[PDB]
Amino acid sequence: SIVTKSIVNADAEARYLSPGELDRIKAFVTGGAARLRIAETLTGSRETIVKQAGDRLFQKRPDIVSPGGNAYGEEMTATCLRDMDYYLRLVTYGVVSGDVTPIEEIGLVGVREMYRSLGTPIEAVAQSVREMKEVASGLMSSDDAAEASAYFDFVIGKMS
Amino acid sequence: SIVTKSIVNADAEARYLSPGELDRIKAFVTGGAARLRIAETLTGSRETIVKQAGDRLFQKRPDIVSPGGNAYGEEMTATCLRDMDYYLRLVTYGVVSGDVTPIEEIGLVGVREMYRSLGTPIEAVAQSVREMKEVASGLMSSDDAAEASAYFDFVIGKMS
Amino acid sequence: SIVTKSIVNADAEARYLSPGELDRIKAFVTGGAARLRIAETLTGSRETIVKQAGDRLFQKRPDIVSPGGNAYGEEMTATCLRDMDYYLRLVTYGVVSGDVTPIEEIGLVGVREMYRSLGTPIEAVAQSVREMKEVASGLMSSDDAAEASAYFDFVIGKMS
Amino acid sequence: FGEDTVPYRRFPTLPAANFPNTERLYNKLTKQDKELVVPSFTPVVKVG
Amino acid sequence: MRMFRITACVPSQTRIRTQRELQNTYFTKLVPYDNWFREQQRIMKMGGKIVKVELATGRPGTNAGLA
Amino acid sequence: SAIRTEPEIAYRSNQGVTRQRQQTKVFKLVSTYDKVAVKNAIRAAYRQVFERDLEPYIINSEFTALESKLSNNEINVKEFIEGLGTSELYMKEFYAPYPN
Amino acid sequence: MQDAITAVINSADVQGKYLDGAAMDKLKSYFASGELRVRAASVISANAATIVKEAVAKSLLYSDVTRPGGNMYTTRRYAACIRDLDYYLRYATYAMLAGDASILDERVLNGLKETYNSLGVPISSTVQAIQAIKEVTASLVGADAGKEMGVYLDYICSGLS
Amino acid sequence: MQDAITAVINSADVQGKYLDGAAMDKLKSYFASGELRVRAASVISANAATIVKEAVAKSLLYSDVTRPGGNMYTTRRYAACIRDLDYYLRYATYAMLAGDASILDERVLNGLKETYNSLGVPISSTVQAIQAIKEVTASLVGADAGKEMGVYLDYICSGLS
Amino acid sequence: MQDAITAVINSADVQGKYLDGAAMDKLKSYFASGELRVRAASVISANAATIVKEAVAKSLLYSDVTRPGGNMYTTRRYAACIRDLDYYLRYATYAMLAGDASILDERVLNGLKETYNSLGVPISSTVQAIQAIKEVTASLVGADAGKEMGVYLDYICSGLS
Amino acid sequence: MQDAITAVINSADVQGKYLDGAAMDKLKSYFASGELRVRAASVISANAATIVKEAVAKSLLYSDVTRPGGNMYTTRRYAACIRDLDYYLRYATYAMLAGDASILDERVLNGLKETYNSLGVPISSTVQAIQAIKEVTASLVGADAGKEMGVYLDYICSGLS
Amino acid sequence: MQDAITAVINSADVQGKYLDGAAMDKLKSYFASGELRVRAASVISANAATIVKEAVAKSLLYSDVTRPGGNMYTTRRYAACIRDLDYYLRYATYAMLAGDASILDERVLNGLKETYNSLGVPISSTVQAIQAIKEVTASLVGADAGKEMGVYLDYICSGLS
Ligand SMILES: *[C@@H](C)[C@H]1/C(=C/c2[nH]c(/C=C3N=C(/C=C4\NC(=O)C(CC)=C4C)C(C)=C\3CCC(=O)O)c(CCC(=O)O)c2C)NC(=O)[C@@H]1C
Ligand SMILES: *[C@@H](C)[C@H]1/C(=C/c2[nH]c(/C=C3N=C(/C=C4\NC(=O)C(CC)=C4C)C(C)=C\3CCC(=O)O)c(CCC(=O)O)c2C)NC(=O)[C@@H]1C
Ligand SMILES: *[C@H](C)[C@H]1/C(=C/c2[nH]c(/C=C3N=C(/C=C4\NC(=O)C(CC)=C4C)C(C)=C\3CCC(=O)O)c(CCC(=O)O)c2C)NC(=O)[C@@H]1C
Ligand SMILES: *[C@H](C)[C@H]1/C(=C/c2[nH]c(/C=C3N=C(/C=C4\NC(=O)C(CC)=C4C)C(C)=C\3CCC(=O)O)c(CCC(=O)O)c2C)NC(=O)[C@@H]1C
Ligand SMILES: *[C@H](C)[C@H]1/C(=C/c2[nH]c(/C=C3N=C(/C=C4\NC(=O)C(CC)=C4C)C(C)=C\3CCC(=O)O)c(CCC(=O)O)c2C)NC(=O)[C@@H]1C
Ligand SMILES: *[C@H](C)[C@H]1/C(=C/c2[nH]c(/C=C3N=C(/C=C4\NC(=O)C(CC)=C4C)C(C)=C\3CCC(=O)O)c(CCC(=O)O)c2C)NC(=O)[C@@H]1C
Ligand SMILES: *[C@H](C)[C@H]1/C(=C/c2[nH]c(/C=C3N=C(/C=C4\NC(=O)C(CC)=C4C)C(C)=C\3CCC(=O)O)c(CCC(=O)O)c2C)NC(=O)[C@@H]1C
Ligand SMILES: *[C@H](C)[C@H]1/C(=C/c2[nH]c(/C=C3N=C(/C=C4\NC(=O)C(CC)=C4C)C(C)=C\3CCC(=O)O)c(CCC(=O)O)c2C)NC(=O)[C@@H]1C
Ligand SMILES: *[C@H](C)[C@H]1/C(=C/c2[nH]c(/C=C3N=C(/C=C4\NC(=O)C(CC)=C4C)C(C)=C\3CCC(=O)O)c(CCC(=O)O)c2C)NC(=O)[C@@H]1C
Ligand SMILES: *[C@H](C)[C@H]1/C(=C/c2[nH]c(/C=C3N=C(/C=C4\NC(=O)C(CC)=C4C)C(C)=C\3CCC(=O)O)c(CCC(=O)O)c2C)NC(=O)[C@@H]1C
Repeated sequence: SIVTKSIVNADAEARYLSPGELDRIKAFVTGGAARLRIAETLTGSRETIVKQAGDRLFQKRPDIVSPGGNAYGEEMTATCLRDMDYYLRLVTYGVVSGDVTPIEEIGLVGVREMYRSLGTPIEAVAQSVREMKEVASGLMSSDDAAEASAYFDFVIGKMS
Repeated sequence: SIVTKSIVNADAEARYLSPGELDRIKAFVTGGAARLRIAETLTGSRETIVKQAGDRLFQKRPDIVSPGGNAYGEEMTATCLRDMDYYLRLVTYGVVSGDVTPIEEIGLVGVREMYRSLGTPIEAVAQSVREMKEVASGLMSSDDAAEASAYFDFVIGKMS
Repeated sequence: SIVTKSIVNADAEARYLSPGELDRIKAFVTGGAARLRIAETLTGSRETIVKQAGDRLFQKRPDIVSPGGNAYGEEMTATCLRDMDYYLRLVTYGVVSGDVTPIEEIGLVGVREMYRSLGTPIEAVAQSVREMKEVASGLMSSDDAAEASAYFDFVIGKMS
Repeated sequence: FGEDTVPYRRFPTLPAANFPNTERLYNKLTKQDKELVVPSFTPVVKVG
Repeated sequence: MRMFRITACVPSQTRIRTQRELQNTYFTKLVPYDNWFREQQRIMKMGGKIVKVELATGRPGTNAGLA
Repeated sequence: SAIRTEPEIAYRSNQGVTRQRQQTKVFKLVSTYDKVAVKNAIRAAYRQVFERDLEPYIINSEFTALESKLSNNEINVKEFIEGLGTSELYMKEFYAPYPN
Repeated sequence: MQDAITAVINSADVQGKYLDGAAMDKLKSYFASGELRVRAASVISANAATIVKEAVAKSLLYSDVTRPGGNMYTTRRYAACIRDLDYYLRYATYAMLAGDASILDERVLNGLKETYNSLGVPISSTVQAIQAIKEVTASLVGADAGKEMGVYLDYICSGLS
Repeated sequence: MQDAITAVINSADVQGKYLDGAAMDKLKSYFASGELRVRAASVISANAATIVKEAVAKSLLYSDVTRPGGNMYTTRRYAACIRDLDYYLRYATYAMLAGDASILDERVLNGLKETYNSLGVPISSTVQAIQAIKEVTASLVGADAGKEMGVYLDYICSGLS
Repeated sequence: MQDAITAVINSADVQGKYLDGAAMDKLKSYFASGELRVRAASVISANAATIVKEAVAKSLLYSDVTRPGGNMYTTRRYAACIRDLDYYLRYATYAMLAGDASILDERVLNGLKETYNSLGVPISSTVQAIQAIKEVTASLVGADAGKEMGVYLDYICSGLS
Repeated sequence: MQDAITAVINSADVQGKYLDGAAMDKLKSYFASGELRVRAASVISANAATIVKEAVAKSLLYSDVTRPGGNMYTTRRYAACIRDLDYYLRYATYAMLAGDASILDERVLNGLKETYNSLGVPISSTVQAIQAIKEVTASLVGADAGKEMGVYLDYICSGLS
Repeated sequence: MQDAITAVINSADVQGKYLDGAAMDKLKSYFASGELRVRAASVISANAATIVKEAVAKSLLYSDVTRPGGNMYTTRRYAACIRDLDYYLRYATYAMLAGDASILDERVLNGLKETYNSLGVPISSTVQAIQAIKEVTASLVGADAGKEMGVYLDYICSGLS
């Protein structure tokens, strides 16, 4: 939440919210309608969004399912897709909340540790998230496309 | 070098390189003939060892040489052979020196950053170094095999 | 012990022990046989060492056992011999451990303060340890003489 | 610690109760509990 | 943030430290502006001689935009 | 005196101040030439300041600039410690979730 | 800590689901609160010292609390009380602008009763101080904003007691 | 903290007696086991990450702990659990190399149960993960070194339970 | 901390009155005692080391505590006892010179019980050493200065108990 | 820091090629010198303080440096000289054992000249003390090891100059 | 409470398994020690009053505790010490007979520390009395059988520490 983000930033200096923080809270509370609207528009296409993104990524980097690969097996393909689904839920959470704090607290912090422990390629998972973002931008409205692509972009850059 | 490591430790403790380290330096300098001989052995058989190591690594992880993977192209495979050559030369340096300081100062510090910037599966690189260690152990005789294996699995653990 | 010191250093660095430290532990284990022999020799010659050490010390410094001295009475002389026995036991501990750590941790931290509180001549105690070293070197082999004299000199320097 | 030493856990003798307070602080792992080991020192004499 | 870089020689006036000490006896550090006054007070009270100081980062007399 | 049974022996082996007072290391960045020593000191500083290794608590290391400055010797270990203290992670971990 | 928005987010996430209709209506309610909360926060930031000043002048000021024997005696203890009021007001503003008391009970109630008891603090006098804070804030923020601010301050008082 | 040699020395010191035959025999036993312990420690240092990875995969994946609701959910909690297992492995290796469990007792066990109860993490799941690490380590190191590591790991589990 | 004079000051100021005849009488009594207090403090400072040495000789030496395994074993610990007895004597001198034993329970007894319990210090042995110091200092300084010093040292002992 | 071994390895690595006949020759030459190096280092470690003793006695004692007005006046400055000579002897021993005078550059000469100029240390007297140390060490450890230590001591004195 | 047999049974029952060879071996060891335990228990029961008599005589009599104002003054309090020492001896005999020192924890050490701290009972003096009891009972029942009694009295002393 941008609310809690600015609250923590102000408390760091032990003072009330600045005019900039209060103005951004104004904008977020006003645009919460469009934010929740993009929330439904992305939460309704979850199956198709993940299916298209994973399918595209599979020929983007065939090594993921190639023999001796990270997700060569059917089970590991499904597991990679399930990670795609988790990250899409996290981006939905972040877009609704107006801040990347849910993303950070759920599925970004220590993720490099996660994927070095499991051997999965961080660049490949970033490309998967990019495919998710591309399909979402295609299947949603233009302004909503940019709004959701902001948080898709954040997660892609941070994880990658 | 073992002498350099002992000097660093003695300086850190403000000491005079106690007999517990002086005798170790004496033993190393006396037995240096075997270390040198292992050095020429590895230098002579570097090409073959690298070749079977690459063969075993590709057998275990064919995806890396696949077009999706990093090693595909007949020049990425050449670059893997080149990196294995560097690592073998570094291990020879470490064996002749007596400690892992040249190893870590040449090719272990920031290796994760390098392989992330190159997209390389560092765990696959560790597997390749394991194959190199097994080939070298087969090529050399027992105690020499363990002496080289100390540096080999040190590099393996650091890479992992 | 070298084992405990290496473990402490490795834990402070939050890492596993390096090959150099492991080789040091191997050398320590190998020398454990000779160290045990020296410790057994001292323990067997325990009462002898204290007896001739005390006699020679009193010959060199008769005032300490003279009337008005810290060790005039028979009980006071027995207390000196008790302290000498303490330090010989500590030296045997150090010889077994391969390091001066047990000696310093048991009877070398605040030794100056303790003997100043007791009114004991610290230089006289140093001379006592020197006499003990002479007795042990006399009744011990040449190389083992130097090995134990290292710890004896450590205690003497700590006294001074 | 000076200008070159990384700070390390200390074992001070003084002042009073500083050793027990540091002991209670350092004998517990991170996030072990939310209680306050030393919320404040109850003064023996209250001014006014 | 308008940092300061200073070279100061701080002798030892109470203890004879037996390990290496140039790294804290003659050093050039980068000091933030806010902490520069406190750091200099501490150094002088510790007895060091401030050989040199210069505003490495920032611009002099900036009436605005100094962070 | 007495027999000193095993319970008393074990108890008296750890009697006064814990041995951790001496069984520790102090990281003094004597020289910045030793890059391995600099890295070790930096990691130890992270451990002391944050009580933990900061692998599972960071997206990526934000203290990379401080590490570079320390390795270049333009700031001292005290400055590195101050930078670690004045960090978003420190206020997240020990300042945000606790009273003053 | 958390607010209403993060509460709905993590309530969904713990079950590992997207935002259902209940979460949507909760978020809509919080957004509707919205500008009212931000305006109350802005006015409080305006007259930050004011509410504490007249709250003290109403409840604590000119009494045995500020007299000898009372905990407010001496300028040091007086300024400590003022600092405590400033803490309470900033946390109240934060909790108001967030929508949850997690910030308070993570930054206030943790050990606060025991520390005040160790200092021999008057819990009743403190509670009266927060009350006067509540009325002074209400008189400057309005009816509903003042009501929610008073609710948060009352939670603070309950935790303190 | 104390290895076998230091433990024997401290015990003899507390009795105020020299190193008798029993102490000498114990020290000789440790010296005999030294080469084994060194090789096992080297192997575990080489394969530390792989051991934890395999143990987690074969013990703590695709279950409720990994799923939301389980305490291993999210990258943060999963990394915390992985780091806990890495700590367990490294400290067990330290105890094996030193021939004594005092390091585990003073650096691991103390407050471990308290923190686990505070954070609600599954002690049973942690115990099972330690088990799996035990089998992986035994397989990598051998039989006798495997048992030496396993006794300390089971001691960790017993303390944590 | 509080002395004989600031004790009267705070006693008056809690009710906020001025210094009446009784306060002046108390201050004059303290000023009369000041000569004895200063002389005793100077003598005690001169003979501090010898006093603790004699008390240790007649209360702790040649016993189980000093024997191997005992808490007074391990010369670092003996020096720790020497320093602790020095601290007790010096702060007792502070309290005697002040006329009020508030520094004793502020800068001395604060946390002492838990400190000794954690470290396994023999509390009764420390108390006995304190009465040994009390007797030695009373003999050294006289009957009245010894009276006051014994009062404060026994206050410390009661705090330990 | 680099020894002869590290220098050879760096010379090979800059070209990025495996070790060759010249590298083996250099390594075996250093190995041959290692016996003398270790013996000289051990003897210097055994009697390091004595060497500083005769060096200071025959170089600076009973002179204007030690007299009032000289920088060796006062016990603090005398101990500073003793510790500095210990530094020089220890680092010369380090350089002799390593075979390369790089430890002197990066651990001794790094800012030593500027520090001496700022603090007023007399460089000429320091050089004379260094020469005295070299003479004593040569006479104490023989001819070949004497020259080996002397070359590094002359390196340090030249760097000071 | 618990004994050797109950300890083995609970050790088996915690994992729910039956009794394997190790458990039967431990039970056989306890049965072997049973004759010694019964011998020592009967002897201590016969000579219980005597043992406390000489323990008090050689540990507490003619001392500050017994002197007027001492905690062992006021004959009711002396009888209380006699009864408490008898309690310690009886429950130590219980622990020796059982082979497990859990009856001491759940029937002697339960609240005894708080009891003595609230009552002003010298803990170190009581520990010395228990040590004297240990010496007397060891001399009465021999070194081997006295070893167990010493172990359990030492457990009581450590718990009371
Ligand atoms: C003659 C050899 C020298 C000498 C010795 C001396 N010592 C004492 C008394 C004590 N010595 C100790 C020492 C130790 N306790 C420890 O725990 C350690 C090792 C960890 C040491 C070294 C202690 C504690 C005492 C006093 C308590 C006790 O004895 O139990 C005496 C008698 C002093 C007196 O007046 O009682 C003497 C004579 N004194 C000299 O002058 C010689 C140089
Ligand atoms: C001769 C008159 C009779 C006698 C007396 C006797 N008593 C003791 C020892 C002690 N007497 C006491 C008594 C008390 N302590 C108290 O607090 C009270 C309240 C007034 C009383 C009555 C104590 C505590 C002791 C022992 C401890 C100490 O003395 O400090 C003895 C000595 C016995 C011994 O073994 O020491 C004697 C001789 N004994 C007789 O046979 C006469 C009938
Ligand atoms: C797919 C785009 C990429 C990929 C994925 C992949 N992941 C795994 C296994 C796991 N991934 C996770 C990650 C999470 N679980 C969570 O609950 C969250 C927090 C919200 C995250 C980030 C975990 C925990 C696992 C293992 C346990 C589990 O599945 O719950 C695999 C298989 C690993 C295996 O060896 O079994 C794969 C393949 N792989 C790719 O190559 C893509 C780029
Ligand atoms: C091979 C099995 C694995 C792999 C390796 C790989 N590396 C590169 C490219 C480079 N490697 C380096 C640097 C080093 N390699 C070393 O061994 C060391 C010695 C210390 C160093 C410093 C560099 C700088 C490059 C690129 C530039 C250069 O080659 O000089 C490649 C090619 C990557 C590309 O796209 O060009 C490869 C394939 N990659 C895998 O996937 C395998 C697991
Ligand atoms: C002595 C024969 C000459 C002399 C010396 C002298 N030096 C100082 C003070 C310092 N000397 C150093 C030098 C070093 N410290 C190191 O760690 C090393 C490298 C490992 C070196 C070379 C330093 C740093 C100081 C200052 C800090 C300190 O002492 O810790 C003094 C004292 C100066 C003063 O008053 O502060 C003196 C006297 N002086 C002579 O006249 C001789 C020729
Ligand atoms: C000595 C006769 C008895 C005894 C004491 C003992 N104490 C310690 C260690 C400490 N003592 C203190 C106490 C204080 N510090 C203060 O500032 C105050 C105010 C006066 C007090 C009372 C502390 C804090 C410590 C620990 C810190 C430190 O020692 O620096 C020891 C040694 C502990 C160790 O392990 O070194 C001892 C021996 N023990 C006995 O057996 C005597 C009865
Ligand atoms: C890369 C394009 C070229 C290159 C780079 C290179 N740089 C260094 C070392 C340092 N670089 C810096 C610079 C910075 N540190 C910071 O924190 C920032 C501000 C945010 C900057 C600009 C510093 C301070 C160092 C030294 C300390 C450190 O490690 O950071 C090296 C290594 C030098 C060495 O010998 O260690 C290299 C290789 N090298 C090339 O060849 C490229 C042209
Ligand atoms: C008069 C010289 C100046 C002045 C005074 C003034 N003060 C107040 C109100 C208060 N003053 C205090 C101060 C103290 N109380 C203490 O206990 C202590 C130490 C013993 C101090 C310093 C307090 C607490 C109050 C509040 C009322 C009370 O005491 O209960 C006022 C009135 C403020 C109001 O709003 O009522 C005034 C006017 N004002 C000047 O301009 C003079 C320079
Ligand atoms: C004033 C509103 C009432 C009062 C209280 C009072 N408080 C103190 C001292 C302290 N108060 C706190 C409390 C907090 N600090 C925090 O950071 C937080 C949350 C942000 C809280 C709630 C603390 C820690 C102290 C002590 C440290 C300090 O001075 O900052 C005093 C003085 C006590 C003393 O012994 O001096 C008083 C009197 N008393 C009243 O009568 C008012 C109703
Ligand atoms: C993994 C097998 C299981 C698991 C682990 C888990 N632990 C935590 C948090 C903590 N664990 C510890 C324990 C230690 N830290 C140490 O340094 C040592 C010393 C040897 C121990 C024993 C601590 C102190 C914490 C809290 C601090 C921290 O940042 O880790 C978590 C996260 C809890 C949270 O709320 O963040 C997790 C997930 N969880 C499982 O479900 C596995 C069975």
